[PDB]
Amino acid sequence: ALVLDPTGADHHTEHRTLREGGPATWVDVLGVQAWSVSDPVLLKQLLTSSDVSKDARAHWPAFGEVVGTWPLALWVAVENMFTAYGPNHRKLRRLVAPAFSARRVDAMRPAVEAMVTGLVDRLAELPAGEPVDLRQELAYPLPIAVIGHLMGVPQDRRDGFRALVDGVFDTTLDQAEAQANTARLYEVLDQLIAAKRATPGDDMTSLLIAARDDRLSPEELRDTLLLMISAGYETTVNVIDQAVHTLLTRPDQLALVRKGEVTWADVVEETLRHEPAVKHLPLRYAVTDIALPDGRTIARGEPILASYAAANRHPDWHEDADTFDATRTVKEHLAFGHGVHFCLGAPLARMEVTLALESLFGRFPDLRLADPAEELPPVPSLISNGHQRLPVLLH
Ligand code: HEM
Ligand SMILES: c1ccc(-c2cnc[nH]2)cc1
Repeated sequence: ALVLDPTGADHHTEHRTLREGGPATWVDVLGVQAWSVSDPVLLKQLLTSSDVSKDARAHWPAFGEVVGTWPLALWVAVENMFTAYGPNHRKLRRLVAPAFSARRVDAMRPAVEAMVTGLVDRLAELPAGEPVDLRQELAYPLPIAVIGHLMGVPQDRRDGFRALVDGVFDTTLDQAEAQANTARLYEVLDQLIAAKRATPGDDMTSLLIAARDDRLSPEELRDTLLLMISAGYETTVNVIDQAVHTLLTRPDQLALVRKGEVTWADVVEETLRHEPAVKHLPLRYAVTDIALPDGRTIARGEPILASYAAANRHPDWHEDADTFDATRTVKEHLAFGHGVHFCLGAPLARMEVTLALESLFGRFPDLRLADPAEELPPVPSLISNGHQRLPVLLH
């Protein structure tokens, strides 16, 4: 099996290495072997087939053995829509879906714009001439403010999730370290639940608690909250990171926006295709034997790893796929998945990034990297795709 680098040191080379194996390749993900699939046609078929599942408990025979030794166990051990199959998935997703409907996201625009303006205004107060780490001053705080408002996370409890959600995506942690991070996360989650139970509000956390106190099990409640909070605290940060970094390293693209040839939305869509926030998605399983394009077989019970980043650059899908081009007529990508599990937060994330870009470049037209010659290393993760820091000069 091809061993995927847990430190995510060079994902671009990784894309090529994986695609070198054809539509699918047997790989090793921190000790677990699975079929990495990067052919978008095949991936879309697998993602819409009744023969593929995200329910490890029901469809992965090795689950019982893996759960105690795999550092990424939390990704497949939770009990929420992320690990549900069929009717159970429809049920667990429908409970949260309402908060992310088209009408709801549109209704949140004013609040999100205000949050964006506040963070950008703050940047404007920073000492002129001194470098600013945009990842820490804008990319990270915006998604947190949005999810906090939507989920109803008390202000005094927001910082507590930061290091823990980071741990969820830290694929360099060993089993013991991952287990400790997970325990700490459930602890702050239980505390949040207790606080919201005592003082409910007009938010999703309160609605979920209400559903559990009515069905919804104790595990489904905390695990659904874990999913929603983690999704809001990480991932979007990387899209903002990548979009800004691209515009600062590819001036022609920013000029296209200023000329009115492409929109901020177009830039976000190309960023999602070219440098998606989630490179690989653990994990799926074959409910029955599945034939691969080369005659090989994904045996019943074997894992399937959706390799979205590599797939978004597949040469039969997009021409000159490795080049960032916001003018592309065909903008489809798999950054949010495909099918019933399609990212529930997609519309909100898209709005967050488009608004952030507009406000940021609108306020600082001379924004630029603090040091273009400085190499910005990637976040140490096989899953998350972002820079450890994004040093810029506002004026
Ligand atoms: C507003 C912030 C976000 C929220 C609340 C959110 C929420 C969710 C939820 C609830 C799911 C599970 C859906 C299901 O299994 O039915 C999900 C899945 C997913 N999300 Fe997000 N998400 C957010 C941002 C993002 C971003 C920025 C990306 C990457 C550009 C992303 C990528 C994905 C992917 C790849 C999946 C899995 C698709 C699959 O099942 O293969 N999400 N998200
Ligand atoms: C665990 C599983 C999924 C997620 C996620 C979904 N969308 C963004 N992050 C975060 C933690």
